[PDB]
Parts: sequence; structure tokens; C-alpha cells
Amino acid sequence: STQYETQGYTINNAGRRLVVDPITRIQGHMRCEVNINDQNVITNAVSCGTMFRGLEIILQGRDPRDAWAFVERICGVCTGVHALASVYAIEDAIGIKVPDNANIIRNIMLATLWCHDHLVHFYQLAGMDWIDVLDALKADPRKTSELAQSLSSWPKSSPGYFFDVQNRLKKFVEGGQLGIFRNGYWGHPQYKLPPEANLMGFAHYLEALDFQREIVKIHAVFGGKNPHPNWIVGGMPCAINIDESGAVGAVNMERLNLVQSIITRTADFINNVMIPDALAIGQFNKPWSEIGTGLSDKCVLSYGAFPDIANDFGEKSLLMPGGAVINGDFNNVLPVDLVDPQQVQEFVDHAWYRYPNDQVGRHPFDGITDPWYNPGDVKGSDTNIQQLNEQERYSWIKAPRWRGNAMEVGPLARTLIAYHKGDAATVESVDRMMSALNLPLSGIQSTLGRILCRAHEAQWAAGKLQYFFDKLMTNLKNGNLATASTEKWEPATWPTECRGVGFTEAPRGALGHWAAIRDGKIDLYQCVVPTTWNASPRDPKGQIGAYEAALMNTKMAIPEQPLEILRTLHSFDPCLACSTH
Amino acid sequence: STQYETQGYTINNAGRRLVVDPITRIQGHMRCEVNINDQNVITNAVSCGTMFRGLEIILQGRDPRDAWAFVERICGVCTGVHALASVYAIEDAIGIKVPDNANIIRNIMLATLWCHDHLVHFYQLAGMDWIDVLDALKADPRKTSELAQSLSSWPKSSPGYFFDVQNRLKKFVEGGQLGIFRNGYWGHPQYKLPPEANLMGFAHYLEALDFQREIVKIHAVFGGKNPHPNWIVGGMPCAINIDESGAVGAVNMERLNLVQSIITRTADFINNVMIPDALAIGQFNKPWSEIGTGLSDKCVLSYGAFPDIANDFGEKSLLMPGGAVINGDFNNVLPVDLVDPQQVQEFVDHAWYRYPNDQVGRHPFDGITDPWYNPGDVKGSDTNIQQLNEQERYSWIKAPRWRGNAMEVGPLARTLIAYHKGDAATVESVDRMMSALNLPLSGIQSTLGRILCRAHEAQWAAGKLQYFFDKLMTNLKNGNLATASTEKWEPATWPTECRGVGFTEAPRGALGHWAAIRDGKIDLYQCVVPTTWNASPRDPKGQIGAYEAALMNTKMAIPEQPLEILRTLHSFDPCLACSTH
Amino acid sequence: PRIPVVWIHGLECTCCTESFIRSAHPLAKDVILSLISLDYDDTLMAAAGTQAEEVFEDIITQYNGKYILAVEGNPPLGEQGMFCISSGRPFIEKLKRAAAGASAIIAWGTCASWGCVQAARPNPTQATPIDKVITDKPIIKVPGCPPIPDVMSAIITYMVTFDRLPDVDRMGRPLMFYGQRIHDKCYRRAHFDAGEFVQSWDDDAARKGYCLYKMGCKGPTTYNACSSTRWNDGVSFPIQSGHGCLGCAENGFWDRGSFYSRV
Amino acid sequence: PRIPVVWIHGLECTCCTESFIRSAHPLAKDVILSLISLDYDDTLMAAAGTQAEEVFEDIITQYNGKYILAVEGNPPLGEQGMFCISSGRPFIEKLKRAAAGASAIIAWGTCASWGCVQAARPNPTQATPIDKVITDKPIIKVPGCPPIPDVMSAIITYMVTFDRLPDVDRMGRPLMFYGQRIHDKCYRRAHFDAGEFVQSWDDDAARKGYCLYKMGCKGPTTYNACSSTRWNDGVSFPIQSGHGCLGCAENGFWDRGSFYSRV
Ligand SMILES: CCCCCCCCCCCCO[C@@H]1O[C@H](CO)[C@@H](O[C@H]2O[C@H](CO)[C@@H](O)[C@H](O)[C@H]2O)[C@H](O)[C@H]1O
Ligand code: SF4
Ligand code: SF4
Ligand code: SF3
Ligand code: SF3
Ligand code: F3S
Ligand code: F3S
Ligand SMILES: [Cl-]
Ligand SMILES: [Cl-]
Ligand SMILES: [Cl-]
Ligand SMILES: [Cl-]
Ligand SMILES: [Mg+2]
Ligand SMILES: [Mg+2]
Repeated sequence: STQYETQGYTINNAGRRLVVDPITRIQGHMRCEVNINDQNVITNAVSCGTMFRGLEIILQGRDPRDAWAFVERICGVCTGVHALASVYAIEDAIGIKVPDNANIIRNIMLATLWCHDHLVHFYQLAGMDWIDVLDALKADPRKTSELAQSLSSWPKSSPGYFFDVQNRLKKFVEGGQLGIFRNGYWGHPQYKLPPEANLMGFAHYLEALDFQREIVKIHAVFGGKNPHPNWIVGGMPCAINIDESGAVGAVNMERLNLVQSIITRTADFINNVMIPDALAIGQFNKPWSEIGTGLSDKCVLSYGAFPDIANDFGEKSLLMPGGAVINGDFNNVLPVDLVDPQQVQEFVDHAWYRYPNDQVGRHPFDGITDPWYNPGDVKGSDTNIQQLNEQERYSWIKAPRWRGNAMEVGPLARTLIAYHKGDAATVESVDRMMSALNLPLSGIQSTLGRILCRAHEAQWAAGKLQYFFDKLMTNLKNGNLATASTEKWEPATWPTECRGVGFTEAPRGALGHWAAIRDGKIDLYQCVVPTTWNASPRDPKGQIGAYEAALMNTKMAIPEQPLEILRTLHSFDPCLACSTH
Repeated sequence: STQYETQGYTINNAGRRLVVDPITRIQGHMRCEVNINDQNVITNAVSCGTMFRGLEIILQGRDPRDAWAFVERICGVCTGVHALASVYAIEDAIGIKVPDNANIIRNIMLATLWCHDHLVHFYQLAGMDWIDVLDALKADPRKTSELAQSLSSWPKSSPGYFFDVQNRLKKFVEGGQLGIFRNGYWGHPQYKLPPEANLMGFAHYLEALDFQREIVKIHAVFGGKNPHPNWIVGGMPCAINIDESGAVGAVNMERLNLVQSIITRTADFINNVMIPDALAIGQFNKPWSEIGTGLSDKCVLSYGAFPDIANDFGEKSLLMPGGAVINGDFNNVLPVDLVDPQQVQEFVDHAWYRYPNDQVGRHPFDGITDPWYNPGDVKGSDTNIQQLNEQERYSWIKAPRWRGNAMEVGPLARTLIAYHKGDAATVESVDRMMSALNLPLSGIQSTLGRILCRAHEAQWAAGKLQYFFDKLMTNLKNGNLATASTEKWEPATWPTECRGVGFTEAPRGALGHWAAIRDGKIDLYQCVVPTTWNASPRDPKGQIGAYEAALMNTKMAIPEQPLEILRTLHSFDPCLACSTH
Repeated sequence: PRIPVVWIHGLECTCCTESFIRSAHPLAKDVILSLISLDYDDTLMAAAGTQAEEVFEDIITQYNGKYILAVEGNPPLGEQGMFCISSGRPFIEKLKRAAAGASAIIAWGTCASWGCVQAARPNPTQATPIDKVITDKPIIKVPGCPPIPDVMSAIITYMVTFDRLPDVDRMGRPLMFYGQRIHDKCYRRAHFDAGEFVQSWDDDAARKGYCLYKMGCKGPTTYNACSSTRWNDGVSFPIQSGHGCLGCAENGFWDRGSFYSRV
Repeated sequence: PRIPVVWIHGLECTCCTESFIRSAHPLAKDVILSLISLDYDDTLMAAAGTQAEEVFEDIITQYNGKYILAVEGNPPLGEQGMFCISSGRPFIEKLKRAAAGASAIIAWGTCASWGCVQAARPNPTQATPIDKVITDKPIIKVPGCPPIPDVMSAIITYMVTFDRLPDVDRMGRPLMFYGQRIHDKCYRRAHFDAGEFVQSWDDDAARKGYCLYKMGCKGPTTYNACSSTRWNDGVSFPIQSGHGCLGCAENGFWDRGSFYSRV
């Protein structure tokens, strides 16, 4: 065994090894291993991405105009975000400026995805770590109604409703076919909600499962379908016609009316169901404001997103701020430059790839994706792994660093960056949330805080949907209908050699696509995706990434039942297909 | 002034004359006049249909296969019922038998219409006679929640919800733009609900206004559109394909899944919103169990509907029973024959039509529609009716009689017929309902009873939707897909001369279409529609129809504010375009 | 304040009001509560008789020159107008009074636009479309029996949002929804082009969704949005459910031959 | 008791699971609670790690021969299968164990049916569709990237209601939804027939909904239900929103040339 120190942690792989494989209620394939001491405290954590497809390899030699469609299939959960980063990258490379309406629509697509993705994560992915579904069978329906009504104006709260939900659950498990609830962690001592709160939460799980399908109708109007809507280099393909013959063949007033109806409903659900539930989880699980901090009090990163000035990606345009904090110095939000070879770099010394020198990092314009499955001296064998060897290569995920620092990305990271840049709406929201919980601001830097920030961001995005919709309508009233720029559509108009960066904030954090075009074809296409950051393996200095750090020092009640591990991992909303691409 | 006796009433046109023109919250155009005595009690009532279009005239010379489409446009409220009666009539004339699935689908179409029409009537048409909308502004939202939760399991009952509804109403009213609430009868002493009941009822008015749009999606699947779906002589045009190539072009499993989803939601709304509201109106307005009896304790008529055995219109087939009661003798429910010239006859001695002898009634196969506007002395002019002359011709509505008797039709009539034929489900339902209200059975024969029977019929129809859907699915599982018979589609296959009757129970009562075909064209097409019965003018014996009888003997609190007249007339759900056609 | 709207009814079946309340987006509830002030409407209003007459008179006086008039149905000229009587007088008198104070008129449906079923041969009441009676006001024709619900609500929202009348064709129909034929956007056109037709109901062609031309479809001569926007929140339209278009958005469609005779 | 279903995931993006939960009728909630017993599913299940392995083992043992296997994604043959690792072993081992006890297999999506994006040139992981690995079980292919939500749920309801597999074409696709081409039921076919084409994005033709053939639409060679059933409760489909079909339900569609090259 070995022990070493990094980032304030003592990484010690002596003692008992626990493996969680598969990790469920995530996207894609992940393995986690930890070592625990005699006191049931994690002293070592190992994050492993257990899938790879090779989109960066597949994109070589393709037409840049087609790239968005391929990279959108990196992920069907965060569907659309990779298409957006791709059209941004190709437009940056070629020198294309899109019309204002295209920019507004793209912003609507991204905000729609934030709302959808954050809602589904909260209920369907993370919720069962906090809500004891079987304990809902012991609730009193009237007391459940009284609780729900004390927390929200949401209409659906009658005692008869909660009784009907409880009876549906009772019937579901009566035949012994527990389905997704089979062999869960029900009754674990870390489940702290009273029965009435479990029944309230379970009712809302079901309401969210139904309602989420409606949100993505916005993607169907502008993008044809969800999952995996359509896009173009140069704007969007959804031509607008409000008042001319043939409006039946275009985005017309009836289509825009449908979008408006969805926006309203979406905001209502988020504000009156998800936000009060997130706060309720906080109220009953305050100790989790001190668990899972990881890198969130050290190093956080946002690129920024939602340019309000079309084709302007600078600080005065981006509605979701960018910046980096290192060394726990939140007084110094640093600017990020995705072209600077000394900023974003990826390491593969602990990953299943070949580099000419694995002791150095490569900026994505110098990136290499040369897969090499080499797990070395595992316990077991290369096709029957009992224990990964984290001293050697142990993941399909590359290790991104920012100026050599290991960073956390995602909703908590963004919230911290915006708060400390002085964004008034963010400061007011965070302050009011933490005051409601009687917790210090530092309580957000935690597993509980990741969940609270995700809910805050869903509310923020729902509000921005209305703002963007109103901007689109203002342009249409002014006779500004354009949705595509086509003067550089044809390859003969492009530079013979050019390169570009497309970046945004996906639901899970900072996303970048780096593209080089030569002779009309993709010459290089490298992606660094939010879960690549968070689920990163170690680097040549032994620095650990966000997941491994967040798990360090965690107490487990029952080593064989990984509920505390799952809580913290799910708080980051892992997307493993994204991470590996 | 004059007085005479008929049907137990003393018809006396002495005293103050009141006019209500227009009658609002009905379909079409109606005028009502009454005389009141010195105790403000109605001693004379005059029902006048104030529109005419002449569909019976327009249908002459049409191809029988086209007739359904024309007569559907008799009414967009009871949309579809006339198409159904038309295809029935033409099939009866020519000798066409439709396949079982076509009959099942037609029954679905009718049940869908019953659910939709009864729901919208209860809230949008009759509801504001019972709910004082402005008094809802005085309600306590917590007490409203408590009331709603005491009556129903319906989920939408939070105090916050009722506060939000109340606040929306307050802001609607506050600028003085009261819209549909302007100059209403708010504060009338006959409004007896407490403020919390008014707010609950108004919330449900809005929920029903939204929800009703969903019900008719069933009509869109099978019939293309609503209002005014499509039909064919020989079955239905909505060909079925479940498991073969090209099912995308037909009624397939996805389409049937949509239908099932609507059925479930429709039953849920009716059972948990409309039914408890109707029972609550009954609980708080028991004196209305003794008002507006009219002909409901004397003479009632149903033709019957919903043939469960395809092409069999006999007593063993019809799921909604037919029969007639006269002279208050409910121990002898009589059989109805729509071919018998001594049964259904229409008189025009008090209507704006020409017969060769206006002292005799004509069966519809001998019917004549020769409009003759001839109001006599109306204390104004022919273009300025100040007072209808009910001793002479006073309506565009013909006067139907059954064996010379004036009858009531509609939900209460049907319920009484089924009850007294000994239909066990009806007997059990009615007895349970009147027991819960602590009223005698006779209390159903009233204005309040009409409302209660309508609500219970919506519940019945929602149940029958599922029954019919399950019947269709049983046939599809057995490989029986046929939806049309075309053996006699071509006119060369028809009899040179033939005639037929199509009948059903529309939402408002007994409907018949009588058709004669000669040489491939409609020679005669006569309709007698439910509101024709109920809103009938007098006959040569001076007998009064159902509306006039129900208004007789009614006390008015405030003669200038005709709320009691409106309550009784609306309880019949008048459809004036239907009545006149 | 919301824009005042007066909605009147002549000879009609009420299909156009019913269509309006089917709107999915915006809901009719939201149109009435938030977008317009529906100040007169016989189908929905609380007041009756003298109270309803007072509403009508008050609104058209207070808001003279500033309200929109919506018309459903049409006036009959026969029998001195007394085939349609309102407050004891010919409906046409109410129509003319309402029109005189209106800033613009919406002629809902084939009734108000063209005549519809009551004007079909032999037109017993001499039913007459709005634009042959009112000749000094902007009239927007929104035809169909009835028009599509979400078309009605889209036209309303256009006018409120943009503060202008929709651009129209030479017949007064909004270009946005009436600029193209049913048959120009019909999903069965592949079959029409290939000569793949339903020949009798429920034949093998019908079960594959072949073209309805030989069954009398009038899509080739009908301008409306049914084949693109569809009906009842996008659920269906006549052709998708297996019946040819009747032609219901076109002037005189009842009298253009049997619905089952080919164009 | 409800029919047991085991849903496994190979190399995939989870678009097919996401599509499933978009179903409008029946809701996915009701499929899970009332129609089937979804007994194993990594995306949704409470249990993880050893507890999830116990579920998998218990279900396939207790219900051997009686469960349906749903597969999303596909197995990689490269690197001894360790491009996709589950419980420390190649995913293909889990696929073979699950398949051996299944009564039938549903290959969701283009990944399980054909290969989809990871199998596009140069196929770095040697991603392979299900039917090239499992050769002794009935496999229903439901292609598309992803398939239409309400197609997925209709196929499930058909199987449960009728207690049989859907009839299939020669490629194993259900005839009900995959028997006709996009272009055989496309509402822009009138324009195709007339030579009325979008030539550049947002040109006047695009603003009138003209045909997308010259913009690369692959509808003419693609079998799916998108132009009839449409997407997301009938709201839209690719072409209706202005982009040509990519061909996403067809084998090898990624490598059939640029999406913007004509068919
Ligand atoms: C049930 C709902 C019914 C629909 C509700 C609709 C709300 C409508 C808002 C409409 C706004 C447009 O309102 C419309 O403006 C134009 C100017 O643009 C006016 O037009 C008038 O003045 C202009 C000068 O400006 C002249 O050229 C024109 O000949 C004249 O008619 C119309 O008289 C008015 O009705
Ligand atoms: S069904 Fe009618 S509108 Fe459609 S292609 Fe055929 S003829 Fe044209
Ligand atoms: S848009 Fe595509 S599928 Fe539609 S008609 Fe044109 S080429 Fe065919
Ligand atoms: Fe639409 S009221 Fe109904 S008949 Fe044809 S539009 Fe008229
Ligand atoms: Fe649908 S998991 Fe998404 S990539 Fe194309 S189907 Fe695969
Ligand atoms: S009948 Fe009418 S509803 Fe549309 S499809 Fe034809 S214009
Ligand atoms: S891209 Fe796919 S979603 Fe349908 S329209 Fe074409 S088969
Ligand atoms: Cl009117
Ligand atoms: Cl006409
Ligand atoms: Cl799996
Ligand atoms: Cl493929
Ligand atoms: Mg990468
Ligand atoms: Mg008649």
C-alpha cells in the first residue's frame, strides 16, 4: 500500500477496498473504488469511466457542416449541448456570424435543456438517495397534505391525492415485483425524511416523470425532435414566417404560441415543485452541507454561456458568467482563455491513451486520442478486474487541468463564480436560500449544496426562457426575421486552414469543442466535456479530480451499502458518455 | 287578458308582462315572455325560438351519402349527433348493415359528445346561475381548501391554489373590465352558496374550460376534427391497421393509445370535479327540488340510444333505454314507434309555418317546412316585437306531440324512463343520490333534478367510453378490423324509392331524422330534435310544452332580474339552432 | 387595459365559438382573462335580456371606434330579417349598430365569411355574408366550418401582439394560414403523385393511407392550414382520419357537387 | 403479475431511454407501474454495485425463459471488449447472459439495430449490432436515433395487449411503423413533385416550407413514421422544422455521405 498527500488530502490505499460497479442512476458506465479505514472513513477514492466510443476519431475527414450531428450523439441526456458547441466551433473557425434570431433560438434551446435535464436529475436520478420510497407507505395522507401546503402553493396537495399515490405504490409492491425499487437501500440510517416528506417527494417524482416530456416540445418546434434536435452552421434551420403566404410551412404565430405555453408551465413546475422540494431536502439533511466539499472550496471553473449579444462571447455578453478560482481564493476570479496553451490541458498518465510524453499535458488543439487499453497490475486480470490499479492507468476519461490545477465544474462551480463576480441575481438567490436553511454561505460547498445550486439554476433558466422568447418576439415585431447566414455555407468560401473553439455551459459544467479545418475537412476535433473534468483520474503530480476529492474523508454507516458514495457522486450528475466521448 | 286550464295549470295572461330577449348561456336565439301576478308568481310563460335556417329545405335533392355533413351543421354544440342520426336514417332506408367496429366507434363518438357537452353545460352555461362569481372575492382560501377536500379526492385543492385563483379574479375585475361577468345577477337572494363554495366552483369553472378541449381529441382521432367530425354511410372512414405495412396511414396502436389516455382523464375529471360539484349544488339549493317540475311528473319521452348489437335498434340492444310515460303513470312505460303516424306529430298552429290544415298534426314522413313569418299584433310591428301574441303564431319552433301529449325529453326524462323500466343500475344510482341529499324520489322531478341527472349521465357516459373501447380492442385482437360496408355504396344498388328513420339520444334528448329517397336523391328530410320538444309552442288544444310548464307557478324575488327563469331554462340545456334547424 | 371585443351571433350553429374554446395555446381561458376584454358574448355572458342589452349599449357607446367586432353567423334578408330576431328586432339591425362603432371586424367561419350551410341551395332565408352588408369597415375573413381552433387563437394573438391586422389575400383571408392549399401540404401527396388511391371505403389502399382524390377529396381547391397545423392540438385532420376534404373553407363548397364526386 | 423486462445498456448515448420516457400515451410512468415489470435498468434503478448485480442475477434466474430483454447500445469487439466494462468484465458477457434467458429481444434504436455513431468510419471500438452477436433469439429492431417516443410505447403496448411480437419486414423492423418511407408520407411532397426546393437556408422557399431534397434530405431512402406520427406528442419532425432527414433509422446512415449532399 502507499500513502501520499495532495490538495490537503491524505491518499491512503491500505485497508479494505470497496467497489461500486455498476454505478446506477447516472448516464453511461462508471466504476468507483474506495479504501476505507477501521473507522468506516474513506481514505482513497478512484473514479473510472468504463466506456469509450471515439467520436474525436470518427469526426476526422468529415465535412465541418455535418459535425454537429455526430457530436450531438455524444449524449442523449445533455442532448443538444454538443451540437451547440460544435456550430459555435465551426463558426469560430470559418468566421461566420449568425443572425440575432438564430442566437436567441440557440439560447432558448440551451435554457430548455437546463430546465429539462436539471428536473429529471433531481427526481429520477438523485431523488431516491434522499427519499425513502418504501417509507412513504407509512405516511399519513392528511399530514402529507398539510406538509406540502406549508411549503408551496402548488395545487396538487389534497389528502385524497396523497392517499391515491400511496395506494398506487402499495399495489405496485403487493405482488412482490418491486422493479426499480428492488434491493434498494431503504431503511438505511442516513434516510432522514419523515414518512410524510417521503410520500410528498415520491408523488413529486411521479409528477416530474410525467411533466418532463412537455418541456422538450420547445426543442421539437425549433429543432424538429427531442432527443437529438437539428441545427445548422450559420444559424438554425427553422425559418420564420409570421404574416406571409406559406407561414404554414414555417415557424409561425401558432408555433410560437405553443412555445410560450410550455415556458409558462415549465417555470410554474420548477418554482412550485422542485424548488420547495430541494429546500425540504436541505432542511432535513443539514449535516450534508459539510460532506462532499471536495474541490468546491479550492478550485472551480466556468467558461460562461448564453451570449446575449449575437456572436459576442465576451464578458459583457455572456448572461451566465465565466471565470476560474484556484487556491481557495474566491476574491480573485480569473479570466479563462480557451486558445491559451497554458490554460486547458489534458493528461493521460492515468488514462487508457497513448501520448508521446505522458508526463505532460496537451492543449486540445494539440490533442491526441489514441486509445490504449492497459490496466496493468490489477487484482484479477485485464478482462476480469477485481481492483483497478490507480498507481497506473485506470480510466477511459482523460485528466483535464486548468493552469495545472484540478477543478470542479457544474452548477455549484457556476454559482460560486457568479456569486463572487457580484452577479446581483445570483447573490440574492444564494443568500435567500442559505438564510432559509440557517446555514452559512460555506454550506453550499458540499454535496447538499450541489443539489441546491442545481435547483436554483433550473429556476434561473426558466426565467431566462421568457426573457429570450420576449427578445425573439421584439425582433419579429421590428420585421427582423432572419435565422441563417449562408454567405460562408459553401466550402470554397472557407479559409484553406483555420481553427476555432466553441464553448458553453452544459447542465453539468464547462464544455469546449476545439476544431481544426483544412482543405474543407475536419483535421482535428477535440472535446473536453464537464464530466471529463469532474470524473477525471489523477495527473503526474498525483492531483485528484473533483469526484475523488469529494468522496475523500466520507463516513459510511454500512460499508456494504454505498449510499453515502452514491449521494455524493449523484450530486455531480455524472454523464459518462459525455466524459469519454 | 284571458285564462284557460291545461295539464293542471291555469294559464293567465293578466298582470305584468316580462320579456327576456336575448336568453344568454344557451346555444342560439331564444325569447321568453312571462306574466306574473300580484305575488310575483308566473301565471303564463311563452317560449319563442327566434331563428330559422331551413336545413330540411336545403337537404332536398342532395345525395343521401352527403346528408350527414349538411345536417351535422344543425348544431356545433351537439356536434356529431345529427350526423349519427343521418347515417342511421339513410342506412335504414337503403338497407345497409355496418360492421361491428363501425358501430362501436359511432357509440364512442356519441359517448364522447355526452361527456363533453354535459361538462361544458354544467360549468360554462348553467354554472353562473348557481355560483356567485363576484362573491368568490370574499372567500377565505384556507376554508375553500377545507371545503374542497371534504367533498372530493381531486388533487387541486391547496389554499395557495385557491388564493391564486381568487387573486387572478381580483385583478381581472379591478380595472372595471368585467367581461362576461358585467351586469350579472350577483348578490341576488337566490344565490345561497357561501363564499368558499363560490370560489371552489369558480376554480372548477376554469379547470373545466381548460379540460373540455381534451375530451374531443377522441373525435379528432376517429372523425378528423372537432367541431364537426366526418362520417360515412356504411360505417366510418377511419380505416384500421394495427400490424401491417402502412399502419402510419390508419388508426394504429399509437392512435388507440391516445384515445385510451383521453378516456381515463375524462372519467377522472367528471367523477372527481363535476359529480361532487353537482351534489354540492343540490345540498345547498334543496328548495329547487320543488321548483320547475313542469311536465317531468306528467309526460316524459326517450327513444333510446347506444345499440350494443350492431344494426339492432331493439330493446335488447340499446344500452340507453327508450319509452314514454303519459298522464303521470310511471307504472306503465309505453313503447315508442317512430313509423307510426299516430305517435310523433308536429303542429304549427302557434308557429311560423304553413300547413294546409293547421289544426292537425303531421307525422314527419308527411312533414312540411314552409316558413311563414306571421306574428299578428305584437304591440309594435312585424320588425319590432314588443309582446309576442301567444294566442296566435309566436315561434320558429314546431310543436311536437306524442299520441297528442306534450312531453319532456332529456337527461331527467331518460333517467325516469330507465328507473321505471327497472334498470337496476339506474334504480341503485338514483336511490343512493336522493338518499345522500335526504330528499324523496319526487325531488328529482325538478330544476335541481335536471342538473343532477345531467351530471350522473356524464359519469355514465365516461364509463361507457371504456366499455366501448374495450369492445373495439377485443375485435382487433380477434383480427376483426372492418370499419365500412360498401356493398350498397353505389346508387345503382339502392331501391328506386325507400324511406328510413334514424334516431338516438342526443345530450338534450330524443332525436329523430326521417328521410325519403327517390331516384338516388333526398325527396324529403324531416328532423324533430330534442329542444323542438322541450321549447315547443302550444298546440290546437292549448297544451303547453316542457319549458312553458316548468316556468309556470314559479316565484320571482326581483322581477327585473330573471334569475329564476334562467335557472329553470338553463336546466334543460336549450339548443335553439337544434330546435329550429 | 385589454382591448375591448364584442362578439355577436347571427344565424349560426355555434361551431365557431366551440372551435375557439378548443384552443390549446393560448388557452381560451387565458385569451379571455389576459389578452382581450370579451365584453359581450351571448354564449358565455352572465347577463340576459335587459341586462345583456345594457351591456351591449354601454360597451359600444363607451368604446366607440375602439372595439373589435367578432361576428359568428350571418344575417338573413328574407322575411324583413325576422328569420333571426334579437331583442325583438332583426339581427341585421344589431349587426349594423355593432359594426358602426367597431375599428375592425373579424368574420369567423364560413358563415360570416361566405354564407355556409344556410346559404346553400335554395337559401331559404336569403342568408348573406357580412361583407355584403357591411361595406365601410375592415373585415378579416377566417373561413372554415369551423376554422381550426389554434388558427383562431393565433390570429387573435397576432393582432394583440403586433397591434395590426394580418395581411390578407384578395378575398380578405389571412395569408399566414390561408395562403396555400390543403393539397399543397398534404402528407398523402406521395400517393396522389403515384396514382395510389382509395377506391372504396376500407379497401387495402385505405388501410395504408392512400390518397382520397377518387373518394371526392376537395383538398386540391381548398385553402386552409389543416394539413400542416392540423386540428385539436395537432391530433388529426379530415384526410388523416380517412375522409376527403369537403372544401369547407371555400365559398360555396356545399353546392360544388357531391362530396364524393372528384374535383 | 406483470411481464418481466430486463433493460441493459452497452455503448450508447442514452437517447433511446430518454425517448422512451417522453411517451405521451401511455405515459412511461404508467408503462412502468401498470403494463410491465421493469426489473433491471441502470438508468433508473435504486440499487447500485453489488446490490444491482444481485437484482440482475435474481431476475434472470427466477424468470429464466420468461423475461423480455431490451437492449440499448451495442457491444464493442475491440480491446477484448473492454471498451465497455460492466462489473469489471466485458459488456458482451452481460449481453450474452441476459440474452440466453430471454424469450425475445427488443433492439432499441440504431445503436442496437445497426451500430449507429460509434460504428461510423473508422469504428474505433469495433462496435457491433446485437443481431451479429446474438444469433439464437428473436430480435425486433426498432431503429432511429432515437426512435419516436410514441412508437416505442405503441410497440410495447401492442406486445402486451396482443401477447405477440409485431410482424416485421425482412430486416426485423415492425411493419406498422417502418413499412413506408418518410418521403412516402411527407407533407412537402407537393413541392418535391412541383420542383419547388429550398436552395439555401432561410431563402424565400424555406420560409414557405418547400421541399428539402436539394438541402440533402434523406427521406427518400429512409423508413420510419416521423412524417405521419411525428415527434413529441405530434408537435414536429425534422423536416417540418426545416432540416432534411438525416436518414437516422437506416443502417450506415452516418457514412452515406454528407447530410447536405443530395440522395
Ligand atoms: C375574439 C377576438 C377577436 C379579435 C381581437 C383582436 C385585437 C385587435 C388589435 C388590432 C390592432 C390593429 O387595429 C387596426 O389598426 C389599423 C391601423 O393599423 C386601423 O386601420 C384604420 O386606420 C388606418 C390608418 O392607420 C387606415 O389605413 C385604415 O383604412 C383604417 O381602417 C384599424 O381600424 C384597426 O382595427
Ligand atoms: S388526400 Fe386530398 S389533399 Fe391529400 S394528396 Fe390526395 S387529393 Fe390531395
Ligand atoms: S422534404 Fe424530404 S421527405 Fe419531404 S418531400 Fe422533400 S425530399 Fe421527400
Ligand atoms: Fe361556424 S357557425 Fe357552424 S355552420 Fe359553417 S361556420 Fe357556421
Ligand atoms: Fe439511442 S443510444 Fe443514442 S446514439 Fe444513435 S440510437 Fe444510440
Ligand atoms: S373539410 Fe375543412 S377542416 Fe380542413 S381538411 Fe377540408 S378545409
Ligand atoms: S433523421 Fe430520423 S427522426 Fe425521422 S425524419 Fe429522418 S428518420
Ligand atoms: Cl349576438
Ligand atoms: Cl358558403
Ligand atoms: Cl446494463
Ligand atoms: Cl448504423
Ligand atoms: Mg476529449
Ligand atoms: Mg323539423
